[PDB]
Amino acid sequence: GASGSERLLDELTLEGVARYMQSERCRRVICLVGAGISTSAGIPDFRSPSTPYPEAIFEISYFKKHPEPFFALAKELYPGQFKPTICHYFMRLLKDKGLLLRCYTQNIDTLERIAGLEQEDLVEAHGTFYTSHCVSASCRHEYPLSWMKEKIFSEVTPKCEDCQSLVKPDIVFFGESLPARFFSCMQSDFLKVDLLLVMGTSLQVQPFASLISKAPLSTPRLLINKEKAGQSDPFLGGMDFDSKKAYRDVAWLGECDQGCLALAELLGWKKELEDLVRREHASIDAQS
Ligand SMILES: Cc1cc(C)nc(SCC(=O)Nc2cccc(COc3cccc(NC(=O)c4cnn(C)c4)c3)c2)n1
Ligand SMILES: [Zn+2]
Repeated sequence: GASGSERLLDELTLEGVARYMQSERCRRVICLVGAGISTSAGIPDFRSPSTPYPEAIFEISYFKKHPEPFFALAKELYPGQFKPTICHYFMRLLKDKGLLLRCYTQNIDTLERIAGLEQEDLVEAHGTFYTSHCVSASCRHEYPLSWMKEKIFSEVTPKCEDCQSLVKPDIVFFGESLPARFFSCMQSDFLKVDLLLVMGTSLQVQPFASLISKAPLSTPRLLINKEKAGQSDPFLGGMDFDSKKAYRDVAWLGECDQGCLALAELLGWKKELEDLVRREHASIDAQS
């Protein structure tokens, strides 16, 4: 139930969340993540202002007629390295610890995959650069990012080797529906969740943001983010961190990496997280 029933967290703190996680009551964790978890990897949040019309470059209709702008922008914005953050590897540890039900991400940078989350673990709600497809319905040939990368840097508009149609990265352009997988997984996963871990998202983009309202009423929800988010808009279920009726929502405010480190430390996972990150970062740095 809500604030009227006995709550699962013994206190509304990171410390309370850690005790809950290591209790028998917490078995399945859903992570909801956004651009905030990749900024420390040197991937800007293109929605953060600090990072025909400008909106045309993401519209599917305009893209299919005039793809050159998008791919030009793709070359400029292409990350120089793909080194996932502490936050990403924290989710890998959740997976290793047998706690990860699913990671729903708004990001298209593939860092979840690089950090060791598998396709089954992931719902890429806004799509991904990881794969691309020929746009012709009768073909739909799939191309890997290695192939798409070469096209982007060579400044060759990617065309299908089978039919010479345009090849589009599997990101959701404006005008496109979210993937069916998003809705199918949402329907099953939120029946099963013991803990929501919301990291690096302001929960302002729909329908992704509405996911927090899909949790059972008893399910604790931990926000790790630079700013509080998810609270109902006074003008326009929602997060309640601070009222007298607060019973399950906890906000840890700071960088996602530092919050995840703090949580790992409480869990006795800090050494494991340190070792995993330094090993994987070393491996990525040593790619030849
Ligand atoms: C080029 C590249 C390659 C790889 C592997 N990673 C990157 S990450 C860096 C970067 O910013 N890459 C990059 C390059 C171009 C555009 C965008 C982001 O802007 C877009 C583009 C297309 C669609 C959308 N749409 C949505 O997000 C959406 C749609 N519906 N809803 C509800 C939301 C946004 C990001 N970049
Ligand atoms: Zn084709």
